[PDB]
Amino acid sequence: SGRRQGIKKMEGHYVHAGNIIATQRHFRWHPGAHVGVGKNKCLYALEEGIVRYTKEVYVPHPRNTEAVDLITRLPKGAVLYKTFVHVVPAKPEGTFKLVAML
Amino acid sequence: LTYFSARKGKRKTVKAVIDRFLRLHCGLWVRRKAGYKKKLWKKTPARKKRLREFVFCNKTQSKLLDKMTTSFWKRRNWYVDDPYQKYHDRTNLKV
Amino acid sequence: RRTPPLGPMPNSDIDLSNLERLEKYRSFDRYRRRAEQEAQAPHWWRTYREYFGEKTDPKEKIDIGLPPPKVSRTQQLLERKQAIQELRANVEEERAARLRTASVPLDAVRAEWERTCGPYHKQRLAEYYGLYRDLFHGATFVPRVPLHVAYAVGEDDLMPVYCGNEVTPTEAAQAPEVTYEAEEGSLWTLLLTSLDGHLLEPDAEYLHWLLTNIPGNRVAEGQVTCPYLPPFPARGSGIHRLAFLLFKQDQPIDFSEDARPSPCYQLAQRTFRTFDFYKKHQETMTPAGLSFFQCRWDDSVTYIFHQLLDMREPVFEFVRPPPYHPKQKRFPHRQPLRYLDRYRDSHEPTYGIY
Amino acid sequence: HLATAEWIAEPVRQKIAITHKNKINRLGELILTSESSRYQFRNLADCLQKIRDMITEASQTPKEPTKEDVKLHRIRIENMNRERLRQKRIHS
Amino acid sequence: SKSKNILVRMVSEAGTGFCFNTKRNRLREKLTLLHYDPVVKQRVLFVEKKKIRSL
Amino acid sequence: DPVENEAVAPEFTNRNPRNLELLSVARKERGWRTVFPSREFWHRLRVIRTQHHVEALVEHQNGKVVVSASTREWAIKKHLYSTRNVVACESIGRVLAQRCLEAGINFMVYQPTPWEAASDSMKRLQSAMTEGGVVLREPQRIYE
RNA sequence: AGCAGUACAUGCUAAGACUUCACCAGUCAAAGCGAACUAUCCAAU
Ligand SMILES: [K+]
Ligand SMILES: [Mg+2]
Repeated sequence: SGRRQGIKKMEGHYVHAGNIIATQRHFRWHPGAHVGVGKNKCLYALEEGIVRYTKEVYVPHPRNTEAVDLITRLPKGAVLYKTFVHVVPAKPEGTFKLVAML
Repeated sequence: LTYFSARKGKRKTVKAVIDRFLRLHCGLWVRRKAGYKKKLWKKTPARKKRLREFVFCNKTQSKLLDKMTTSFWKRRNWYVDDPYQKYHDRTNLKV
Repeated sequence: RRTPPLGPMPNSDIDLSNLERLEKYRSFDRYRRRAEQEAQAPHWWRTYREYFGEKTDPKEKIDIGLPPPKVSRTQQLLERKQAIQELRANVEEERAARLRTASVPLDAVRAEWERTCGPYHKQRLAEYYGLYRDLFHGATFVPRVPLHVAYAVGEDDLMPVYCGNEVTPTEAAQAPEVTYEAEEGSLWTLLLTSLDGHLLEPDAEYLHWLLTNIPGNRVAEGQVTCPYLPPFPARGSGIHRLAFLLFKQDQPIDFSEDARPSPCYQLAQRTFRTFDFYKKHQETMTPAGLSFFQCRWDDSVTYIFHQLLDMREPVFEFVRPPPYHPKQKRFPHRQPLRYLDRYRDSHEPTYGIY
Repeated sequence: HLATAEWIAEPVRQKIAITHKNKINRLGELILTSESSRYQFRNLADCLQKIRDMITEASQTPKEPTKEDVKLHRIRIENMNRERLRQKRIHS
Repeated sequence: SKSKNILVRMVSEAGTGFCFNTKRNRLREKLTLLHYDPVVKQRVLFVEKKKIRSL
Repeated sequence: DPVENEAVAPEFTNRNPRNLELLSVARKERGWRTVFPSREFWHRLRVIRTQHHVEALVEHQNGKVVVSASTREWAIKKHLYSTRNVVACESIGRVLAQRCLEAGINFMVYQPTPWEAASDSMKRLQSAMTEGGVVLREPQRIYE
């Protein structure tokens, strides 16, 4: 009676757009640059590139009542940190090619 | 499966397979998803859409379906305005 | 197995013994202000700045411009403080501010801005647009001399160039009117370069205009080292950067090596690199002023190619990489019927041997 | 060669020239291409149909107002701000 | 016999015949909705018609 | 037979940092859904209000500051009775809008908090930007 | 836990992926269109 959830793509792995980076019951890894979130908190790549995991300062949305209450009660000088997953775009959006010589 | 019919001594086709599957001439088998018509009210739009897709069978299933049908069901057909005409032949398949 | 931190861990100075006695943020804004400050700081652990932040030489950018002007801070602070006390003394000023009817003269602000922070804001804009990266290979200068370039559009109108504003090639058909503050006896060089126009070499530029040995503000009397040529950004090639550079010469300079014929309609002869041109004359002239505008193709460009340049107009398109698909498999288990269309090149029916 | 096309009406050739200037080359020849089909017959038929639509569209003077492409929308705002920067010669 | 919610079929007032089942509270009057109607490609009034099942 | 001027590289190299952004094809940094503010923009307007001054910045998503207007500047400060009131915030918007047009910046995103948006200072500052030609909303990216 | 609240674009379509695993089933989803713009057979129709 067990299921498989966790990191599908580890650090430095190459992902294509739409690849599921990780599956989680709760937010253990947060969406970074070019990483989308699903309804079930699934993390997926929005661009083709290399997966990177970093530690970034956490700032919740002002309307996230539950999270805003936490940060307001923190001692001044203390910053919350979380683990974020990013995708570093490997290719350019496009190139300019000569098509005609009018 | 009947390998040798009582009256003709010939292999027989499993008609249960003909009712549920479409065989493309390339060897692929197409089927429907189980329960695509049942209890739609309790299914999300995304689940309902994948339930109405025509999906391919795996290698193991395809070989089993091939044994259960005789050569007549594997012949090339030229039906007029067949919706699956283009899918009968594979393209750009290296393997 | 545990590894000791490779440096000070976050939220470690915080004394946990007297948590209740510590001062809390109490506000989202105060936490956010501290959060942004912490993010900017460098950290031993992996951060977004590492992978996405641009990698640039740690050594400070060389400054190749004119020296900063000398200012007496004590006198400057004295006059400014007295000016504000005079302004605040007026009852009408206080009433206008309280009733929210007061406003600032935009024209007067820009006049003072040009004298004070404008050179440093133009440098920031030039840095953001990559002019220093592409013109002087990363060397930077502060445009101390405000350079005013305007294109006469029609008879009574003028299209100004303000460091990045868009000017169409039609408006730039003729040489612009250039003015700047220059003391008597000074000699200046003015060039116009297209950073993104070159059709053959990625790193090269086109010398659209080059005036040398300009006496003071009399641009017309300066020698025409290269006749003016309108910007011709190719259709579909995007937005091009056109940068006017003003150089303050230290003495008369011989530009025969850089001379070009009149008229010059050969793109090979107008191929230009500002870094190489300045490098040979760095001893005698210093970058003084900077203006630039953004240009994209317009109908007038076609005339330049067919008539002035006597060539066919090149057209470009923005092409994206072909969509990625996984390697096709003989049995695409659980994939929709349309899976076979992803690997199909022709939409028309095929019949094989028949 | 569009300008010297006797079959097309003279008012139409002018309207086609401005509307499809990007297709006309240095020699004044309107160039149409089609590569949508394997067969040359279908490709040629696509080109001829393009010529017919051009002549028809030209003769239909009341061009239908339509919502601009997203690309045009920003260009309209960019063109509007560019005029805002235009100034007048102080002394003329 | 009894349920908190009822499954009922909403029919479009446009007369196209498009209908979708919807959930409403048992102790409520006939439901009317502005649900989207594919046949007309725009939102249209929907009128509750027939009870399908009890949840 | 071959014209000298007609030598053109098959691929055009446009080094203008804003080229793809101006064409609306440059990719915005999507993601960061669980944190504030969003990174999905090319340029954004950021307003910093201190105890004594008001500052408005236009910066690229990469963190570079394109243009800025601040009450600390003498050019603006000398025409202001106070540098911390609504009039100062409105004046900064009018000045920043002019500098934006001169820099070719016509679109940007504004990411305020609920209280900042409601405040009259930001309403007046936003109005000055819109009346100055800045849209305060960016065009969508063109994926196809 | 064998439910409820409460919405009615839980619309259409479509790259790329996940999955208790073997199958069946199940899950996430860019772009686009349109909006908003904040179990099987059987039985009833
Ligand atoms: K180029
Ligand atoms: Mg979408």
